[PDB]
Amino acid sequence: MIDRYKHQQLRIGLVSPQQISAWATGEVTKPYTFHYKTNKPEKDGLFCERIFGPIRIRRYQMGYIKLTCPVTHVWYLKRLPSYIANLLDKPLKELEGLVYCDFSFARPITKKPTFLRLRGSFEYEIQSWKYSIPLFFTTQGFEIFRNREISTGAGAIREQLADLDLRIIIENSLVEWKQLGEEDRKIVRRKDFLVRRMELAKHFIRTNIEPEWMVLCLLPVLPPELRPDINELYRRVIYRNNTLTDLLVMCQEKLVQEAVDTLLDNGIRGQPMRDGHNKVYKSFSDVIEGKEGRFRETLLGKRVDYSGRSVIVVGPSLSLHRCGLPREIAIELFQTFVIRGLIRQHLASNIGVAKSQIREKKPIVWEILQEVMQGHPVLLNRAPTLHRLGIQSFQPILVEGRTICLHPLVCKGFNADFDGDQMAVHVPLSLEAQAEARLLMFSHMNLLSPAIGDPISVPTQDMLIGLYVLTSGTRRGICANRYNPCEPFFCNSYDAIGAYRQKRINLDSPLWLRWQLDQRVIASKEVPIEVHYESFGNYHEIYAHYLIVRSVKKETLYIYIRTTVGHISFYREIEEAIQGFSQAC
Amino acid sequence: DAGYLTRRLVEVVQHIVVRRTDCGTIRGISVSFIQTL
Amino acid sequence: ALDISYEMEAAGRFATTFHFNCLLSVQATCGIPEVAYATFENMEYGEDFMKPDTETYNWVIQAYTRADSYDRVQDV
DNA sequence: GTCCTAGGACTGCAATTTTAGAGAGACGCGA
DNA sequence: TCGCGTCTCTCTAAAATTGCAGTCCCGCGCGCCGTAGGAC
RNA sequence: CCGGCGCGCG
Ligand SMILES: [Mg+2]
Repeated sequence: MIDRYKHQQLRIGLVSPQQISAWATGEVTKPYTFHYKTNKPEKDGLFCERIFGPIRIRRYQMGYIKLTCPVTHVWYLKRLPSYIANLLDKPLKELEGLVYCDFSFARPITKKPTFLRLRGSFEYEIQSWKYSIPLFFTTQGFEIFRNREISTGAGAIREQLADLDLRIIIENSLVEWKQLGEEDRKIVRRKDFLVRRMELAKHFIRTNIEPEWMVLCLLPVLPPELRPDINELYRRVIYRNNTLTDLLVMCQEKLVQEAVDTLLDNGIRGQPMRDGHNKVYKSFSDVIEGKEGRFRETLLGKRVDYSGRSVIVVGPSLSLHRCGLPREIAIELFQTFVIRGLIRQHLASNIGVAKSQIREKKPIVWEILQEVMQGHPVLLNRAPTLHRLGIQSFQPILVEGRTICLHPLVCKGFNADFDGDQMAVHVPLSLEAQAEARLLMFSHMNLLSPAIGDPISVPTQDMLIGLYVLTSGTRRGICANRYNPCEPFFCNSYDAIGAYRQKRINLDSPLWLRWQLDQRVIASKEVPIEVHYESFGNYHEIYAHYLIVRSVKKETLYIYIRTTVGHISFYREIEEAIQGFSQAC
Repeated sequence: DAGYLTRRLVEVVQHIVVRRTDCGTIRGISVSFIQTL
Repeated sequence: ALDISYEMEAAGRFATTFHFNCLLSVQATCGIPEVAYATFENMEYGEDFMKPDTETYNWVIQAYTRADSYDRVQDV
């Protein structure tokens, strides 16, 4: 056997600004959402028709926001451990101060020559750098070479990431790790940082990801039909970015960065920024994560069509493979099949006429519904599905009322009782689903529980009491006779049950039954109480529950079983069930 | 608590499916009760 | 070749190490080690006549060492 | 009246917050 | 004329708390209340 | 056809 190979994959990856532009190409420039008067999409706004599409494509077409200054991605700076800090090999405090405070970084780039002895992150502004150097070097040329020795904000971070030599990083980390090893709490943590840094730098070499994509130059904009809260955060980015380009000052640069962080991930900077109602905003991370997020609520579980619900009532006359469906639920679930049945036999001119006929509850609609429900299974399901037997397949039949009729023997698997429980019904539409439901999910091939293998559809409660009373034998000993004793004989079980029907004997009155089969009565392994041996050869062996007549002359052997009508009835019920099933096939 | 426990229990082994007739292993756990065997 | 092998197995003649090696000779140059590894997994946990030989191991190793991206030293 | 209008509970874990261990440059006293 | 514990920091190895991050059954039904603020 | 609050059923 050669396996039917299927090679399908999906891969996430950090995106590039060029790919963001390719997504948009289409830039959102104005923070206006909708017209206050005409209720029309404002041009170049968050809902622009030119950018996103005419008012299907509005669910998929993306836009972008051209940020004047680069802003770091909050996931890769503020989340612990910081990826940017590890790759740049600097403490998180100094990086956060460079991004959030008025700090300037000395020597941000290396692949271009410099002429200054400025190293580290000088918190205070350099007094000479304020006037002396710019006034001697004028303005145009100074600004031309400005962003090569001193810079600040996320731009410095992006410059540091862009010119990083990953192979040099790996080699330096390895040599430092060896030095540390050749020499005890953070003597190990520094090693663990070193191991984490080379593994982080190694992954960038083999992939197409660039470490500078960790700082955003463009901001993709969600399609409008997916945001008919998120819109408010998008306006702020445009609100503070468009202010920044008007200036072209450091404070507004930080405001744009905070707007993006709040849009991307709130509740990560300690105090999460709230709205005017003192309520925390919801970011993309919030809507994709959590139990109520996209992954665990929209993708792992879905609401479906062709489904119904009603209260469960017991039907003891149902078969093990059948269920009762309310007429309204059935006509709703099988509506398309009823329409096809109406049109097929020329009783409906078109689909609209058939739907109108169904809406009027015509008496011929129910004939077609009954016809099309034959052979089409349904799936029942109780609410707390704890194992796979919590959903099973049955053959629906039309029952009067508004309740779902359920077999009593399948309640244990559903963990259902008839005190207010409800169930959902589903209709398999395609032929493959119908075959799956018929051949895998019906109750008659699911008699055993998968946990350990015990039967699941075993009689319980009322049936158990009935069987116990039926098979509870005779009163014996002092409970049968007032005094120390110092019963009818039936040819066959039918005679005994007939006598019981005519009230000649009780359910637990003792009787002797002629046995014409082998000895197959479960009884204690005991010798006869009494053997009555006759001088003619015949002897009678009297046991606790049967009498056996034997002879030395012949090979005859007669057996009489002392029992009640209840034991006979149980045995006949099982025997007749087997014989009837055999004959019917 | 059981609902949280069940979700973590199913999650850790959700990918386990009978995919081969015989892996070809020779190792065998040694046993020296009836319902287990 | 894959279509003919599928048809041959449908006709009642199961694939052996020879046919699997023939198939692997082309998968090893596709640049995706997972195809060759899927074929190798099919061979390794199958019947006696499908078991890998030196040529099969060579094909899978060549597929892994000449991969387009990611590291494969652990796999090799 | 209003029309635009801008504070559990448990676990995990890196991050301080020391505690400590050694330790040395300049030294006031001293041999 | 230097030599001696040593004054005054001094810089980092090694635990010791400590402040977040993460999570904490499933499936149904019904009702109410939002959408605010200010110079006219 | 959007979310919060309250009350319930299994
Ligand atoms: Mg109940």
